[PDB]
Formats: sequence, C-alpha cells, structure tokens
Amino acid sequence: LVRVARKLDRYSEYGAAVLF
Repeated sequence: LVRVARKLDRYSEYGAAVLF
C-alpha cells in the first residue's frame, strides 16, 4: 500500500474487492 495516503485512496479499492 501507499505510505503518505491510505484512507479514501488505495486500501479502499483493494479492501472492497478483498474484504467486502
């Protein structure tokens, strides 16, 4: 994941494809 930004960013798209 990207370091400077996560929220509303990258963990969003992966999280919703992997977790949700």
